[PDB]
Amino acid sequence: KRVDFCGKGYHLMSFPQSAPHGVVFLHVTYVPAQEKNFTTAPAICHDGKAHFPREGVFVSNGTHWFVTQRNFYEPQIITTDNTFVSGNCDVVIGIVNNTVYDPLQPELD
Amino acid sequence: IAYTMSLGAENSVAYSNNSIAIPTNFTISVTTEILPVSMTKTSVDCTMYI
Amino acid sequence: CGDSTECSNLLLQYGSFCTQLNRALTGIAVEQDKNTQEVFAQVKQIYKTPPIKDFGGFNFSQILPDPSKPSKRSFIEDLLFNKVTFNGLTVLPPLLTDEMIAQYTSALLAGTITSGWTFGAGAALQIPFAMQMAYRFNGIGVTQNVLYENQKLIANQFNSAIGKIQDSLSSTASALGKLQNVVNQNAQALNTLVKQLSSNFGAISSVLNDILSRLDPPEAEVQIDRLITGRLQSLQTYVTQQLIRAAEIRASANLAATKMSECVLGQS
Amino acid sequence: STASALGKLQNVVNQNAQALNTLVKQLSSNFGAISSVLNDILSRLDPPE
Ligand SMILES: *[C@@H]1O[C@H](CO)[C@@H](O[C@@H]2O[C@H](CO)[C@@H](O)[C@H](O)[C@H]2NC(C)=O)[C@H](O)[C@H]1NC(C)=O
Ligand SMILES: *[C@@H]1O[C@H](CO)[C@@H](O[C@@H]2O[C@H](CO)[C@@H](O)[C@H](O)[C@H]2NC(C)=O)[C@H](O)[C@H]1NC(C)=O
Ligand SMILES: *[C@@H]1O[C@H](CO)[C@@H](O[C@@H]2O[C@H](CO)[C@@H](O)[C@H](O)[C@H]2NC(C)=O)[C@H](O)[C@H]1NC(C)=O
Ligand SMILES: *[C@@H]1O[C@H](CO)[C@@H](O[C@@H]2O[C@H](CO)[C@@H](O)[C@H](O)[C@H]2NC(C)=O)[C@H](O)[C@H]1NC(C)=O
Ligand SMILES: *[C@@H]1O[C@H](CO)[C@@H](O[C@@H]2O[C@H](CO)[C@@H](O)[C@H](O)[C@H]2NC(C)=O)[C@H](O)[C@H]1NC(C)=O
Ligand SMILES: *[C@@H]1O[C@H](CO)[C@@H](O[C@@H]2O[C@H](CO)[C@@H](O)[C@H](O)[C@H]2NC(C)=O)[C@H](O)[C@H]1NC(C)=O
Repeated sequence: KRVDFCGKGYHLMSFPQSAPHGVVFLHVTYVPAQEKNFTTAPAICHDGKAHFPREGVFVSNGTHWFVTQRNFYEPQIITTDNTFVSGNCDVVIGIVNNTVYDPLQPELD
Repeated sequence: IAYTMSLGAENSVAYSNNSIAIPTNFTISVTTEILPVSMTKTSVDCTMYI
Repeated sequence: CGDSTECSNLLLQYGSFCTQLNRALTGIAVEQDKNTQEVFAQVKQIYKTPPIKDFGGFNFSQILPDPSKPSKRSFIEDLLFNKVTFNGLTVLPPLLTDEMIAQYTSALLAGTITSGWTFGAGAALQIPFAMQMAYRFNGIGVTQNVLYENQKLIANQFNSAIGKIQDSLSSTASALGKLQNVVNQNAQALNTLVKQLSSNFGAISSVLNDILSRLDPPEAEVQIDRLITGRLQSLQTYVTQQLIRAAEIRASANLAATKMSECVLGQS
Repeated sequence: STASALGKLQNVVNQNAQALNTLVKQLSSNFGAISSVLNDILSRLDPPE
């Protein structure tokens, strides 16, 4: 996990090879590419409560909001399962309005 | 030709307080590293050399 | 020899001796250049900070380079620079001038402010600073809620700390002990080597020309030989000391490079 | 295809070989004496000189 120790990027594994008076390592590393701009926001206000992502980050493609993992674009609908609540939307700098869908209420019908 | 060494390229990453960039694809790269571990064992005798 | 034909002719019989010394010293110089280039050159590009700076309340004016000053250095760099102060010996300039080193440092700092640790692996990816700090708290085991609720207090503490460190560095002396120590050691070694040039080593005089124009050759040559062996011994001693000190410096430089690669381009 | 990718190992070998070469070459210096061969000195002169 120590950055740039063996490899250049995110380390996956390595292979050793002999050499007349030494050793040769082959490092296999993971390197991301094909970026894309997005608009973000630290937290989501809803019903007067603030929601934060359990693991991921909020993004918007222009009209809707999703949560993604930080290393690979894969949007998902914001739900009360991948977010947690603490406080009220009054002291965070940058919070934006939206609605958080939850499964139990539509299930109950 | 003698010139002034160039440190590298030039860019200015677009910073703004509500904009991020997220990768959408990946690559796997294999690199090599080389390290010496030993040298030849030699031996010298005084009275023969001198 | 000090420009004496007789000395050169006498010295010719000692075989290839100073080629060894020159090879060793060239190796030392190459090692120094490699050390600097390895420690600092670790980015493929040269980033630049945006003209408008609103990093969620943090303030890096003390550290960012100042275009007003001719050297494009910063406040702390200026403080550090200001605080710290022949017979064939030659000093060669380093390959990298100070401006390029300052430019590397500025590029590294701009990259780590704007992109976080992403630029260490691939292309730099922008990210608002507050969210980067939230990531970094989440790293050490504290929920990101805390930073978003105490951003103002955290920024104030950071600014106060940076001001305090600036003042402490400006006022308190004897903080840069190691660098001054290295400089003093090198200067003292050169000084004693050049001082050693004024000893008889059991000869009738310490100046070559007088020995030449006092005696006949068959008697002067003995004194010449004594001078030769004494000076050669002193030169060997100097070279060996330089080799030891260079090895130690290389170890220190390797440690510095590792620290900079691990504690700057990523959280540790 | 590309060569010169193993500079470190070759550097080590070259340094060792060159050190041995200069050491063995040093055996041919008069060092201020009258000859660089011991057997010649033994054959020509007498011990007291
Ligand atoms: C942002 O993403 C949303 C979610 O996919 C997009 O909304 C969909 O757009 C497609 C385009 O044909 C429609 O077929 C879907 O019906 C839309 N979803 C819903 C729930 O109606 C939206 O268009 C995207 N916006 C941009 C600018 O890319
Ligand atoms: C991010 O930066 C933008 C512009 O640098 C800030 O936008 C300003 O927000 C205030 C507060 O509502 C407005 O009064 C200003 O008019 C806005 N500027 C402009 C040019 O319209 C924004 O506040 C910053 N912080 C965020 C978005 O969290
Ligand atoms: C998010 O929605 C809430 C309510 O739906 C908005 O709160 C209102 O803001 C206006 C403008 O300041 C006030 O006049 C109302 O009294 C507020 N209502 C309540 C219930 O607090 C809030 O402004 C919205 N967020 C944004 C960024 O506009
Ligand atoms: C993301 O948005 C920016 C701004 O809308 C796009 O424009 C780039 O902005 C930077 C800094 O202002 C310039 O250095 C680039 O030259 C701009 N791009 C072009 C094509 O001129 C940017 O292209 C968008 N995409 C990415 C991946 O950053
Ligand atoms: C990620 O990148 C790889 C290559 O870097 C893409 O794979 C190529 O895809 C194109 C179009 O489908 C093919 O013509 C090439 O032959 C593929 N290359 C290889 C080596 O297989 C891949 O498509 C990219 N990811 C996505 C989601 O498009
Ligand atoms: C960041 O901190 C510096 C402190 O060095 C601020 O610069 C000072 O600003 C005050 C207010 O105008 C001046 O009275 C001082 O003379 C400034 N000091 C120096 C050394 O120039 C700077 O303003 C802060 N950043 C921001 C954005 O306010």
